[PDB]
Amino acid sequence: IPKHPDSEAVAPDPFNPAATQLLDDTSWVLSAWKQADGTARAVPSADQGAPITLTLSTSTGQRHASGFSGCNRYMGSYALKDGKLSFGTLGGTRMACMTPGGQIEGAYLNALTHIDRTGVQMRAPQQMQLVLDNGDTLTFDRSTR
Repeated sequence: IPKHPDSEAVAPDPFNPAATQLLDDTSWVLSAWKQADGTARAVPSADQGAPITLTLSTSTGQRHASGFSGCNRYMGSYALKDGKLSFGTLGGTRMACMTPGGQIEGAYLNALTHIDRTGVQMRAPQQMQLVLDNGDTLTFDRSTR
């Protein structure tokens, strides 16, 4: 039990809202998911065989998100407002990968319905960060190819 660290931090918080209006032709990969209190969940790292990716583009001709979330691909529409990324009716298909990083599709979609906060740093090295209405947190890398 050393001391407290003392106070050596006076500055504004990271990310910026004048960035969540460029979230249209971008792509990002989820690498960590924290719970609202701070429990780092377990997620499929890219070494594990089916990482969690997101792609935003006019890939259908329309503003349609796509990606691989768990071991099942997802899709659906989106919209930009309030410094956040709202989604429409998302969904995917019920394939089976018998894995903890597979079934997490269910949880992941349940976190696309609650976008009450949103972090993006378009400053390189770019890492987006979604936040839920509970306070839960999802750290994404940018992935441009």
